Amino acid sequence: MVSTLKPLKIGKHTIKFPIFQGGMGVGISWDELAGNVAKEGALGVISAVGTGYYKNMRFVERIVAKKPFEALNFYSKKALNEIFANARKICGNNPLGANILYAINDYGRVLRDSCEAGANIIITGAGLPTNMPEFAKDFSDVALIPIISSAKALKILCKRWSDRYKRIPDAFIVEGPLSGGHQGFKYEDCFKEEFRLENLVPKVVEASKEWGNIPIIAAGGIWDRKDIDTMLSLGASGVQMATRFLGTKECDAKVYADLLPTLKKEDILLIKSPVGYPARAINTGVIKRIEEGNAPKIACVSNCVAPCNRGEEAKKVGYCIADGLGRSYLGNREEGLYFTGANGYRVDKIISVHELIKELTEG
Ligand SMILES: Cc1cc2nc3c(=O)[nH]c(=O)nc-3n(C[C@H](O)[C@H](O)[C@H](O)COP(=O)(O)O)c2cc1C
Ligand SMILES: Cc1cccc(NS(=O)(=O)c2nnc(NC(=O)c3cccc(OC(F)(F)F)c3)s2)c1
Ligand code: SF4
Repeated sequence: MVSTLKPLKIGKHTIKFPIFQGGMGVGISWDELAGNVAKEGALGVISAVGTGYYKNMRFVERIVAKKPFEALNFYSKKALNEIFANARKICGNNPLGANILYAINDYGRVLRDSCEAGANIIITGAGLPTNMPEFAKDFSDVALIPIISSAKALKILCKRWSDRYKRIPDAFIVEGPLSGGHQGFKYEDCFKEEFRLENLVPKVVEASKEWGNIPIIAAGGIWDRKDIDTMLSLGASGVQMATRFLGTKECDAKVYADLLPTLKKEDILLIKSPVGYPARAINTGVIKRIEEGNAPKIACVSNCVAPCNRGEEAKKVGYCIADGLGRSYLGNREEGLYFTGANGYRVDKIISVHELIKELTEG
């Protein structure tokens, strides 16, 4: 209950602790996880990706081969609405974010859906989101947060936003190469010292000074309060963490509770992705099936991401990311796709969100 961490302002919103639970798709950070995180005083973040899978396609208009048909159903507005409402049954009006990647042609629709669902913050990476305010202008109080990989991206985004909208971002998350999910770095660059988070944060904070010290949130490989304190000492205003929350009871993808306590370091690796960025995965499920010659068939139903071009890149890399992540949410160990941060092997227990926040914030 006693902490020396200080509340963090993001636009017009305040969070008690300077910690974001990072968004995780598909079906990983929905209502149970994000609601309980926000209940604790950190930023809970609802993933807006693949919401058509929620409660086994509760809210889709059309299904093909047990998949949400095309992007209107893969990014399901009614599912998103119910996820936000169920989160707020837990956390009330405590701030909540919505995470949506940029590499989708329906980006604006899903951003406005997130706002209309009640999001207080929009977080967007996997691209250079130079036009978030275009889609958010009917919702003036929703704070807007790009995820970036470099100080150069901060400068470019601030200039484009300032010139076009007379607005700059409310915060930036800088994500490093030890993160879960996709990496904002080429595979080779993921192992270079120059791209370590401890080296990125000073440069991004220095770049931020020119635009009035927009708060910088450090993400990727942050495990405990020692790492939080390091990142704050380097000029970050807060941290975003996901792998620790991936190992909590309240995670909405229940498979992880059984998978992480077994997970060995040598079974974490970077793979190719139809999104076009390296993804950090667990060497299990669909990955193993591909190597056996038992790969699930690929035929684009959900049309989840623009770089894939309706199956072109999925066929080249060997797997559909929408199908695999949906299968994981629905419980499929044999054919699911599973992501993790580099630190995933350090999960031994599955603990509650409350005990995790206590660990991270006490003192
Ligand atoms: C399983 C998993 C799924 C993720 N999915 C997303 C996602 O859909 N969108 C996003 O912006 N980041 C995603 N991430 C990145 C996290 O939000 C976060 O920035 C990163 O994992 C933080 O590093 P840490 O896991 O070491 O704390 C994902 C991470 C994990 C582990
Ligand atoms: C600028 C830049 C570039 C690359 C990475 C970062 N860093 S980042 O924005 O924090 C991210 N890290 N991992 C991410 N993963 C996803 O977006 C993702 C995960 C699952 C499903 C999904 O949707 C589907 F199925 F593909 F349609 C999308 S995004 C920042
Ligand atoms: S085939 Fe490509 S675009 Fe279609 S759902 Fe799969 S990964 Fe997404």
